[PDB]
Amino acid sequence: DPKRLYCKNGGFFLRIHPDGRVDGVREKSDPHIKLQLQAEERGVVSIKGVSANRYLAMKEDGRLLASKSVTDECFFFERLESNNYNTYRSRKYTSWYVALKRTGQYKLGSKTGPGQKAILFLPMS
Repeated sequence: DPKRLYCKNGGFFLRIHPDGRVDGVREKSDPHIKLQLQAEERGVVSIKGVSANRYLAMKEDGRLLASKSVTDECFFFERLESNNYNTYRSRKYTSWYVALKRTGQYKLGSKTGPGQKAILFLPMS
């Protein structure tokens, strides 16, 4: 089924716009927060925005944006942490994580790290 990824840092839902922008929103009815998390290899997933029809990707400078095609920058290690929230770490840039600030804007991948509340998400139906 699709899922919404709820971030612990503020209570936002990750949102993928049709033009490629990524941000967060608290509205549970927004259509742009319904995502498809597919398994690629074990422990590795790609994240697609259903309406937008685009794939979340992290770039070499930490930016988050969603592309129409699937490239190496679109896969993330999915881990269930001991506190039962999930984290999504880039497979290409292995120290960076998907994350949202408490203002609803995304947090650059270079400023992220374990221990932060910005990288923790809870996938919901």
